Amino acid sequence: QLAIPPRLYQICGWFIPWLAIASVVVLTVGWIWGFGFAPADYQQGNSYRIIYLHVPAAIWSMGIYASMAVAAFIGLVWQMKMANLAVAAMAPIGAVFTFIALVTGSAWGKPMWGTWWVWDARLTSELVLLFLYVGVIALWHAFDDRRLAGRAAGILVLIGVVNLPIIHYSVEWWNTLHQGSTRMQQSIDPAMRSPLRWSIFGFLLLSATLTLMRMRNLILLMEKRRPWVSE
Amino acid sequence: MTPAFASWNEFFAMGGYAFFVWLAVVMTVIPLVVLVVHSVMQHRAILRGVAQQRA
Amino acid sequence: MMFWRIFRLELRVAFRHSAEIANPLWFFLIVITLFPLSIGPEPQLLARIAPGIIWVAALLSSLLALERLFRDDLQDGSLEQLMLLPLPLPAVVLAKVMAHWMVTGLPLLILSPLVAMLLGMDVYGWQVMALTLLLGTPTLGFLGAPGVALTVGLKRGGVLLSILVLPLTIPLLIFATAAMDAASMHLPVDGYLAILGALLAGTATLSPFATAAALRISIQ
Amino acid sequence: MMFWRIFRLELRVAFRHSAEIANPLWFFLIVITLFPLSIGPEPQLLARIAPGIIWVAALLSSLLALERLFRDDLQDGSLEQLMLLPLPLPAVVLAKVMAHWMVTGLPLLILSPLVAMLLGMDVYGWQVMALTLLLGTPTLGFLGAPGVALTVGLKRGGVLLSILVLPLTIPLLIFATAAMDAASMHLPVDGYLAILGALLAGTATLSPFATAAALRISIQ
Amino acid sequence: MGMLEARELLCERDERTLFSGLSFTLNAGEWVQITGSNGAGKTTLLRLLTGLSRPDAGEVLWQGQPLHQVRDSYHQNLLWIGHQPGIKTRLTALENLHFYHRDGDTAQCLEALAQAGLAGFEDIPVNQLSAGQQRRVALARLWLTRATLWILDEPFTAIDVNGVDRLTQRMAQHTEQGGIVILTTHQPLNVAESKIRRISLT
Amino acid sequence: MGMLEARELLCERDERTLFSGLSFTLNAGEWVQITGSNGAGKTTLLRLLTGLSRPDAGEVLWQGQPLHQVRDSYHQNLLWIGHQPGIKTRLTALENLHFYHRDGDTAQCLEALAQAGLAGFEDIPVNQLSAGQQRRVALARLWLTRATLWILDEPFTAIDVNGVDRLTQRMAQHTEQGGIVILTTHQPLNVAESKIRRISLT
Repeated sequence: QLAIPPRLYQICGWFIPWLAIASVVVLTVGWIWGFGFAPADYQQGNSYRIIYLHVPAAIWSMGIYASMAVAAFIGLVWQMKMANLAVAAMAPIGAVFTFIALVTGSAWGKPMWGTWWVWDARLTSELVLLFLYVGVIALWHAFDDRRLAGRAAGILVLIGVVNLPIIHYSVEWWNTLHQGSTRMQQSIDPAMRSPLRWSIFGFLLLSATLTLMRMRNLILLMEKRRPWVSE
Repeated sequence: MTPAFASWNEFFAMGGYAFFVWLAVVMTVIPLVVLVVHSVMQHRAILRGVAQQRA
Repeated sequence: MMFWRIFRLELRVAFRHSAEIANPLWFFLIVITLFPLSIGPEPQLLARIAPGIIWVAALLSSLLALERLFRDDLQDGSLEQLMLLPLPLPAVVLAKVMAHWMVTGLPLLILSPLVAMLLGMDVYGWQVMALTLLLGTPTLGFLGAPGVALTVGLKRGGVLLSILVLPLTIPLLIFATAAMDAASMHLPVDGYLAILGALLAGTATLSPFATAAALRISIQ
Repeated sequence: MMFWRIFRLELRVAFRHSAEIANPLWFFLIVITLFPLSIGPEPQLLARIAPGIIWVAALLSSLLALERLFRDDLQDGSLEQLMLLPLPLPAVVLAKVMAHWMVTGLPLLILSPLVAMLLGMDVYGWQVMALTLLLGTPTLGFLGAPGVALTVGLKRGGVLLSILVLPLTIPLLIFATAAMDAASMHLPVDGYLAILGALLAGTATLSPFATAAALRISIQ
Repeated sequence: MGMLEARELLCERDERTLFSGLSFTLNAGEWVQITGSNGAGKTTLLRLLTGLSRPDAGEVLWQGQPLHQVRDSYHQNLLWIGHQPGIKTRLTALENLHFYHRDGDTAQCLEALAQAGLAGFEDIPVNQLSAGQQRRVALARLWLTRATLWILDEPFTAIDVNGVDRLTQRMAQHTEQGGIVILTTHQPLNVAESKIRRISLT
Repeated sequence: MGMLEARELLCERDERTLFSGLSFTLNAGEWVQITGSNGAGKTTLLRLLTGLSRPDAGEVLWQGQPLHQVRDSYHQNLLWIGHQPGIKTRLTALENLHFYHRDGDTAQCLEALAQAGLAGFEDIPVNQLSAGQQRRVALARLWLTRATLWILDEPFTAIDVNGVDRLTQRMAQHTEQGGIVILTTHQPLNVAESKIRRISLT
């Protein structure tokens, strides 16, 4: 069942088309059954719509990083070199998602805050997550010899998963210490959640496409000195 | 059959916060396009490097 | 091949590595003397800004000191611990990092009355930063140990270490600055110390294993 | 010959192959966000301390790159760049230090809009900020280059504490850090900026000869 | 039932296959030299054997168990000396050997250092000595330890001819009694070749 | 009248006088080797004749003029290769050659490097390359340069016998057109000693 040869490149080659042709048909519904079919709120007017471009960029902002631990847990105790490269494969995807989440938060703040940047927990947490992401990126693109950068990235991401809840849980309390209140109440509107679910599933489907496509790239970058690549 | 807006870009794309929403959507679409184009161009470049290595 | 033998050897070799073991202390001194003129002398303003600046200075001093934790022995003496010394490698990491705190954290702690007198904090203020530095700097050492264990392999850098370590130390900074801010109006502060002790125990319970694993990574 | 190809040499060393220039950028972001966490999200206080932090971070990154200017070259290539290249040795130095700014000044100028909004400065506090980090960062490299010579023999740290380069940088810092005070209280910098260009004119014509003499004596 | 073996060891540096399916068994009192032609440093195989580096394929078995299961009693029966001396070059020669000596110190270390040839160079910092005498400090550990399995990586690096016979007279007793010695040298052994087992990187 | 005429050179490195009163002149078409031991002023002598360092006493007189005075047309007709290759460790050979090549031809460098021996290694970074190949690329600037003054500091460091033969035969055609070359090597030259001048480092 699990005797993975260097067939993954051939394995995740039948998946990329079908996983990407469907990656837009579900996203073109989570963005068109929203952004023109979803009624807006009362306090923000026609601005309560960046949710689809921000919340999925924030839920999968950590959803990818939480999947990093599993990709590194299997690659450390079980000592599987291939799965370890997965940690190095979806890292840029997570970094881009975090940057998108920060940008959308800054854009959504402007109508109510009046300024671009105020330190908020739901936003500084994503900032520091970007910071761990860029740290991982710098670590992996530092070792000249492969099969070691992946292992170092795995141990680093394990430490990061260990310390992430502590950091976040200190963050919301630090926010409460100075400011002392909440900005937006946890209200989603009953006829506003299904478009959010569709957008979540669309972003998940696109993230899988990007990570598989980059996995196809990373296998060749480390197995370029074998007769297998004779094709 | 029926939209939440009323009309064309005089009603669409202008809800009083149009600049913020459109800046957000463009600054979300750009990084995804950059990611996909970088990945595919690197995929082609690896095969190009393998081919040029054959010398 | 004993735990205390390791500590004594590390201290003995630490003294002969002078002209760089006091460099973090000198950087601390120069930055803490630079900041009052960086922003200007205003009593209330300097009092408000001191708790943050002294901790960022301590963070930078620890970052500078951490570069020599495993750099010096890499080409000669980072070995002879893995193949020998039947004591587990996590114990070796514990010895090395606690000796590092002895040579770096303690000299940072000893001039705190001078810093307090220079910046005007009262005896209560002297007590508060003394206690937070006593319980803080070891956590800095344990958190930076995995980072240096990873980055010695690159052997050409140093900013790497900074990016690897600094975002991991955010809660310590938050809680320490909050504790000092609680000491300005002289309200009792004991709750912020319990959380600092808890994170000290947590980082002394798991980091040595992680740093031992990181050394196993870097050696290969 | 063709100082342009030498300049392209350092650019291809840094930009094309060793994608390291992003590293000090993310570190400077680390430093930028490190202070508000220690002080708080309290906005207007950050509107006054900001020049000090940004300038100390800039000088820190610059002094970090001063090591890569010379010391990474001394072991293998430092005499061929002097023995060959029949154009005068000062002109050879310019290109190299002209890379330094391209490694340290340009990224800061590019990201300045991002930093000026994180800390919370108004647009007028950025237009004047653009024309002080571009008029001051190269000058720092110009007066930091001559003292490098052989100040650190083989060790990474040591005399980079203050040696001689840093004391001459402080009279630069007294200007910039005091210029933005006029930005804080909203009056044109004018004269306080008019001398900064004179500082560049006085260090872009004499400092190269100082570098040439220092390296010539050092290799002797 | 014997000690350390090899199980289809294989390592790759991503450009060349140093060795494929190496397998060798060592019982007590055997003298071994790594003789395989240098494609890279032979040090890689020795490090895989000592356990610092994880083999790319296969595993190394000690006394019937791998090196990651038992990692405390095996290091007592181990002694690795590589190209790097492994001595802190800031202290005196006496201090460095004191750390690696279990008990009865200051009464056997100085005698071993003297017989090593550095007589009169005991109370002197290592950094002040010659490179040919710095390696002597590392080699002086041979007469103090009780390790049963010696792994020497390039032992005759800068040693003079007067010491090579003493070295290949103490290991000439160690391997006779119970020792397991693994050399890797380009100069030949003045001792008779009929006793050493040469194995090549295959 | 006459090229480099370093007169009464003096050096006092550390606590020893490496050489005293070395007043030797160099004529046209002169190919010479420096005879000495491992520890003498072999590297200092070359760095003193190139003007990189200054002698304790005496001076180096190029073309009848001090080296430090003109210092303009002497850089364009000199080729000095030291123990270190002088090549950036991250750039590949080919662009380093275009930099060192004084026309930026991008084509002549191809045959120059092919004659060196690295046929097919025009785009691999030098760090990824072997050690001896680094010195081979460094010394490969002999079929491109037309400088009639070559200072070769240990050219035959770790290169093969065939490489030695090709470099030596390439060295031969330089001596008669306008070439004047000085070597400092421990490997005896295979060519006849009749065309070799030898300077003893007294």
